[PDB]
Amino acid sequence: GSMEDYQAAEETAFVVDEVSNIVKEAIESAIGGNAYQHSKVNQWTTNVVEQTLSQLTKLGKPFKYIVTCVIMQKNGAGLHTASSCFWDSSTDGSCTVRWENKTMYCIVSAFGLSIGGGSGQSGPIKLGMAKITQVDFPPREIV
Amino acid sequence: GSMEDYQAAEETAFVVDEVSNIVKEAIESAIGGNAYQHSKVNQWTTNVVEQTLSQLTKLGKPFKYIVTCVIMQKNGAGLHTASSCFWDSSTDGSCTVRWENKTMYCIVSAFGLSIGGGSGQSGPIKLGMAKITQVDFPPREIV
Repeated sequence: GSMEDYQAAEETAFVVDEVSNIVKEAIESAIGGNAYQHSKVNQWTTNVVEQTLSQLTKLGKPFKYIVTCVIMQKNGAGLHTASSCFWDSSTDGSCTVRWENKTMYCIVSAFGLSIGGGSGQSGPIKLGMAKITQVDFPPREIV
Repeated sequence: GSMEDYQAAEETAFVVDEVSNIVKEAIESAIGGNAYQHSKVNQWTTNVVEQTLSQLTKLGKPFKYIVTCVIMQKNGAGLHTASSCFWDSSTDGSCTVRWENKTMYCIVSAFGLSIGGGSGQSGPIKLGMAKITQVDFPPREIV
């Protein structure tokens, strides 16, 4: 088809290295330098991404974003998650943020599916392949 | 843009009601009518979707499909999962498959992001909105 009739601007396209910082500046803004807390990270990773993931979509281009987040407990309660996702850097848009606590684990992951050619990053490019991403936190082992 | 210069065929486009059956015909093919088992469902939901999700992608159109699967245990081990996905039927492509066992839980979910106009389903259309989808299987309650 005649996609060549139009184009897209690389100056309005976002980058993974930017999105990976938008989450920190938004979390630390929500914290405001308050007292050191553990279970607060659970309400922060949810409350932040709630507006932040919406905001960074606007700092980039309009496309299908998604996120998934997994709140485990080191107290004794974990499971087998299997994620048929793929890592991409120059190929496509993907990002992720990992915030561990004293006895809790709060890990959020993001996939920004973009086919419009939004590229031009400052960092080096890396050729390779991607495969299935399983994630299992075993709370114990077999005796 | 000049997208109107080309088109897409609705006769090659898949439907959610079809994909929702491709999983059963593939699972029961892998079972072959063998002895009744519990932990087998875990190897079946993984092994099937491994080739089946690849196959139904070919029975439809070439696009970015993803799946996520969450294997819990009713023995005492569950967690807080939070999925910023959305349900769609006529708007976009989404499907999901739920296989519970005696003491185990095996739930797989799928998102088939398709903007090419692949529609024309046999079932009725339903207008509405979609929101954030949390998944929490509490193994106990607070005393």
